[PDB]
Amino acid sequence: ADQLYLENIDEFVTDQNKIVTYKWLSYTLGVHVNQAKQMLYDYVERKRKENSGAQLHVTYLVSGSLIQNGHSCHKVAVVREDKLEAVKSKLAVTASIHVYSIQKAMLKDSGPLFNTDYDILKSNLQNCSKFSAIQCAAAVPRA
Amino acid sequence: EEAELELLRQFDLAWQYGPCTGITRLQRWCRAKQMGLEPPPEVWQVLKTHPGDPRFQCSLWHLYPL
Amino acid sequence: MFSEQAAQRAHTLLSPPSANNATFARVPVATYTNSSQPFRLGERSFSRQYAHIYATRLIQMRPFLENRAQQHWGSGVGVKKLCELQPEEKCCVVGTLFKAMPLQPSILSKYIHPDDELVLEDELQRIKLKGTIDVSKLVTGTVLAVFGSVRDDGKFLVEDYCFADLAPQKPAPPLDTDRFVLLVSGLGLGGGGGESLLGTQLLVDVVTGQLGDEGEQCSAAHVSRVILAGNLLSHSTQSASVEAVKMLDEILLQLSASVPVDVMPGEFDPTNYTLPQQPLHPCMFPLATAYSTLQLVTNPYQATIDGVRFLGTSGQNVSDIFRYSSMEDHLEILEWTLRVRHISPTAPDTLGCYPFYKTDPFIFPECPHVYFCGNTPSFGSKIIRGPEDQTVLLVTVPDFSATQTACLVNLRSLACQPISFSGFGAEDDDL
Amino acid sequence: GLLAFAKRRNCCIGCRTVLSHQGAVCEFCQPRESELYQKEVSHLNALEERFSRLWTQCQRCQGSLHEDVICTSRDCPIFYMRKKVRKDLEDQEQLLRRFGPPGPEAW
Ligand code: SF4
Ligand SMILES: [Zn+2]
Repeated sequence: ADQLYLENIDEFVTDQNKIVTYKWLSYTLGVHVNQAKQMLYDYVERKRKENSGAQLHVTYLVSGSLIQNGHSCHKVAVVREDKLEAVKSKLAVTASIHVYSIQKAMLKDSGPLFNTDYDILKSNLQNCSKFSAIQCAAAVPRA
Repeated sequence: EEAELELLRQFDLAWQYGPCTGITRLQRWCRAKQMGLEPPPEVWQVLKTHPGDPRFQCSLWHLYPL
Repeated sequence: MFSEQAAQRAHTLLSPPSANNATFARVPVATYTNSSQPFRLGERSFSRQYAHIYATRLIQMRPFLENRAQQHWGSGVGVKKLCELQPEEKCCVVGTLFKAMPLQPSILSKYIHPDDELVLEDELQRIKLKGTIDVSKLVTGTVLAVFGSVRDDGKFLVEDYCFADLAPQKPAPPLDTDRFVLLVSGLGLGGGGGESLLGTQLLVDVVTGQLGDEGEQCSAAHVSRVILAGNLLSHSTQSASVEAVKMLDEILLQLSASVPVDVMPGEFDPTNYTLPQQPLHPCMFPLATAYSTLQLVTNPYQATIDGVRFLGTSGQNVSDIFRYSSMEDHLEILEWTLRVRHISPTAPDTLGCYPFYKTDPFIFPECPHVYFCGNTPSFGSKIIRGPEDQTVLLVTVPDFSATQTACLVNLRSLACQPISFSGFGAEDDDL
Repeated sequence: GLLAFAKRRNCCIGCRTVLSHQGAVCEFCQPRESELYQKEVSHLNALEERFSRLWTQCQRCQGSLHEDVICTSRDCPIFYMRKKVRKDLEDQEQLLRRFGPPGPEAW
């Protein structure tokens, strides 16, 4: 159960030296999207409670309301591991926190995090609403 | 005939029915009737007792490379 | 509105795995009606001349201006044709402007110049105009009524003048549960960055139901429609375009899976040039035409989405008025366009259109509840009132390639909120 | 004389092979059709832009915006350059109706 995905993540991350988003880890193991975020949080909590000095880097996502000049906007950001709490304190209302990615050796910008999702989409084209939380009804291939 | 060819030439230059040198004659007659400016019921009654003749059912300068 | 409701629950996602995770359903779109039939052109014969359009514009717009000058200057009326004027006598004239500007290019950045004349023109003759009138706020093609007298040098002295105004507006039924509508414009696929790529990915991931907690997934499930408005492929130089339609087909596939989508042609898009732009041909989209949730429309788009009626363009009239006038605020230019009862008054003189001959279709025959624009450089929204009971919400849609901002319109409270997307860049706060 | 007794043989837009039926593409060059539609609509687009710049220039050289143009001035380049774009557009509009319509029109 737990050792299954724990060993799968430990060979995907530290051995093949890859970059694991939640959508890649849900197209590999055939899992729901929210359960995949929970899986990644489980792995990072276990290996950060075990050792505290791993070769492990995280990136999160923060979403929520804001007011700049009167108006109420809705700001959504993919954030690094240092700057989380300041971004959390700038916001007014908080609406979504989960985990986005983990790494071995630190990147410089948000470059390859689009390459990964794009390439795993490229071969998997007959399903994108397969693991989606919203299942509409009138959209079935007809024409 | 020869009196019906001046009534149409008089309908074609009256400015209160429109600026018409690109279209047919009966299309301009029905365009004015829709807006109902005042089309007269005689420039209709010669475009019905004829077939598709190009010297009744055409604007004055439907030659003329303008 | 939206982000208020998105926090209305409990948060589950910083937790170890569970037995179940919640799912939802897309809200039904149980009423829709396209009523943009005067812009869909089936016959398309050229070989006319542009004089049939001005004549029917004047003939249709004349009784509105007579009926407004009566109740705006008193029923002791002095409305008169331009030839029957006597020297130095008080009268009202209804005509068409023509602005005589040099620096406008002929066949062989603003273009307003410190000297340029206005000329009031009717079907038979013209007259010059001076007095108390704005020289640089007005553009060629507006039809208006005016008050004054013929002076001695043949010119005309103007005291005050009035425009046509808003058309009637029937009221809409109120709604039970709030449904939202998302508006995007100008993705710019073909060039324009890599932060735009992650921005487009995060936008489609939010609306399809892949991102965020049960708050975001409950709130994005209520978004009923998606409208993409023009300028889908921003082009760097024509003489590239073949590889971009593949990626646009993939994106429209990933959106046609969950939501209904409406796609409109823009300034650069593979269609014609004249103003009632016809829909895109389906032979450039192999993948996305599998589903019956994708729809392709034209330039001026009308619709009746859940009782609320929409009308919009991809921002070709507003920038054309911006070229040959002095107004800067795009929301103001949109409202001014509403005030003279014409979607695009500068056509045809500096913005090309088809040569119609039966009826000019850019005159408003009714008043829309929402009226949006296209590729404007910044967000803006406003509410305006009519003389009668007429209220209109005005939105300017931003451009996604620079700002990365879209708009949510509520269909029960009738308000508009911006949404912005920003991944982290090459940012290091220790330098 | 002989020019009236035409047959008007259709031709493939890709490789110029005369054939029976009205479809635009050839059976060997059928796949590459989205690129062949992409090509030539950027030509119709540039003919549309040339029609409008010319036929409204006569309205400003004439004086009036509400009445017909009558000027067959043989020393003006404007005359007979405004005559050929009508036929270019007439021809290029009919070549794209080889392809079907992009939607219905009677709804
Ligand atoms: S054809 Fe040439 S000379 Fe004649 S009105 Fe047109 S622009 Fe002027
Ligand atoms: Zn061929």
